[PDB]
Amino acid sequence: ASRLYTLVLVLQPQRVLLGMKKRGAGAGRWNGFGGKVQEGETIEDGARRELQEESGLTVDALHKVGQIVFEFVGEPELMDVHVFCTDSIQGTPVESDEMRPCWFQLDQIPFKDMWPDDSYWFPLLLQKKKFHGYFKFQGQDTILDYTLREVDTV
Ligand SMILES: Nc1nccc(-c2ccccc2)n1
Repeated sequence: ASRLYTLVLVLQPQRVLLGMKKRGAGAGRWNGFGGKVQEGETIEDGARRELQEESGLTVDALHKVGQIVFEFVGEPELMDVHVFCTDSIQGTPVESDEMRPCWFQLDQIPFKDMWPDDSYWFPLLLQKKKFHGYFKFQGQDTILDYTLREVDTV
C-alpha cells in the first residue's frame, strides 16, 4: 500500500536549487520540488508538472536518480518517492505563497534545515550515483531505521 510521489533536484555543476516550503507537509525545510502523481499521468510527467508548479521552471528531459520509500509510524500509506535530476532548465525560479526557491553552492547545502534522510542520499546524488532507499520515520524529525543502496537501474 504505497502512493506515488516525485521529487526533482535541479543540479548544476556548482549549485543546486532547493525550495523552502511555506505550508503543509515539510514546511520550514528546504527540499526538492515534487508532489503526488495524478490519475492518467506518468511519473515523469508528474515530476515535470510539479517542478513548474512549485518553482516556475520548465524542464525537458528528467533523469531518474533514485527511489525512496518512506514509512511514517502510525500512518497506513507508504510514500513511494521517485527522485529525478536535471541540469537544463528554462525560466527563472519563482517565489510563491507556497514555496521560496534558492540556489545553494554544493558545499553550503543546508542539511540541518532539510529532511534528515537527505543527509544520506544527497551525497550520492552529488556524485551522480543512483539509489534505492527506505526510511522509517517517527514524526518528521526521527529516523528509526533505514536502508540505502546504490543501484545501476532505478
Ligand atoms: N527529502 C524528503 N524526505 C522525506 C520526504 C520527502 C518527500 C518528498 C516528496 C514528497 C513527499 C515527501 N522528501
